[PDB]
Amino acid sequence: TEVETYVL
Amino acid sequence: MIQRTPKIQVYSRHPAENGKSNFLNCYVSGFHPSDIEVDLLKNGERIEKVEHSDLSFSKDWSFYLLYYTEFTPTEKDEYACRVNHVTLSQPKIVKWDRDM
Amino acid sequence: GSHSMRYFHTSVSRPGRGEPRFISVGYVDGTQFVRFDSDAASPRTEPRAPWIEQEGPEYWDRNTQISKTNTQTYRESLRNLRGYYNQSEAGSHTLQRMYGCDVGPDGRLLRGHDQSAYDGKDYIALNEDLSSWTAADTAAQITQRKWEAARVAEQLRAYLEGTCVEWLRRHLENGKETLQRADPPKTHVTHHPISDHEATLRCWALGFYPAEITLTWQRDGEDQTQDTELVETRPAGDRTFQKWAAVVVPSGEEQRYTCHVQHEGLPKPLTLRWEP
Ligand SMILES: [Mg+2]
Ligand SMILES: [Mg+2]
Ligand SMILES: [Mg+2]
Ligand SMILES: [Mg+2]
Repeated sequence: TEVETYVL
Repeated sequence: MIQRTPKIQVYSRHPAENGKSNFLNCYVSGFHPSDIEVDLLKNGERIEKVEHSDLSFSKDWSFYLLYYTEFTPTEKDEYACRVNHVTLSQPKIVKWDRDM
Repeated sequence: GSHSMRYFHTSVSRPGRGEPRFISVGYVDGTQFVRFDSDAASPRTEPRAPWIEQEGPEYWDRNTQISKTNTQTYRESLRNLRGYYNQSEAGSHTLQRMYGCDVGPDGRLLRGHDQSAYDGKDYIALNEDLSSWTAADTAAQITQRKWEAARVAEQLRAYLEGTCVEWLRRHLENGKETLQRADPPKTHVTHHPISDHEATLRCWALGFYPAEITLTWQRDGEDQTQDTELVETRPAGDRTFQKWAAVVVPSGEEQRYTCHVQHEGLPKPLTLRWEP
């Protein structure tokens, strides 16, 4: 499963 | 902006045998940005309904795509790939040569 | 041997043409197994290899939700980046991210990855310690400060060492017949006269998987790196890869040249010559 990424 | 022009290879999936159905591939890689136009040509005319792979990229962040379709090599027919990209002033045509 | 799971994310703004497209593709080694595209008529994480199809609805639903959230996050990131670089609203820009994990032959974590690029240039990366960042410039230092404040590295380390490795091991078992099968190259040398004085010898490697391969020419036992034309390894479209290496040789000297091939699927490395 993928990860939720974080805003730059 | 710094941009990167595509490398182009045109080739068959299986070894070419005249009159035997095969797949014609045009692999474009090394380019940035990601927008790119690729046509496969048979005797200079665009082949319809060519499929392509999902956009991805290499470790250096440059993009790659594979465009492909069924084809049957013959002595009489010529195949090619035609690519356009922001880095190119005119479309670039690479002919299929079974020795490469 | 060793294996990797990697996700490749591309987001591309297009002012005047709607919101930035986001595409995610997932791979185990050289095999793509999922895609998600915000430009699809019905965006959804979709299977791209047969062995992932057995995953149940929870996997498809959870990955689609993550990807839909990621679409929004990347669009916010692209707005922020245009500001960090003082750029116009007129231009198109690209944000890419790659992340995932590598395991060794026994399934143990070798290392994790999470790194981003803006307009094709490295922007910020998680260091191999999974605990600190390397920012490329003063814009990425803004992102680094934000991620330090929010303890993002700790969240990514937990994912990379936990979820990522567990899923890679699950995929490797479910796809063991393909993912854990190395297909050796089929190899041969062709000869192409150029003139009365010279000919090309081309050493071919066809049908191999995974794509890592060593293909070189030697003359009298010395590597010919500067004189070899080596094409990029290219996909055949049937999971396998192709590559060739060519050297221009003086007519009559063909037997001084040997092609050398190493690949995981071969019981022993190969030496080949032109066989007229
Ligand atoms: Mg152009
Ligand atoms: Mg846009
Ligand atoms: Mg931007
Ligand atoms: Mg980029």
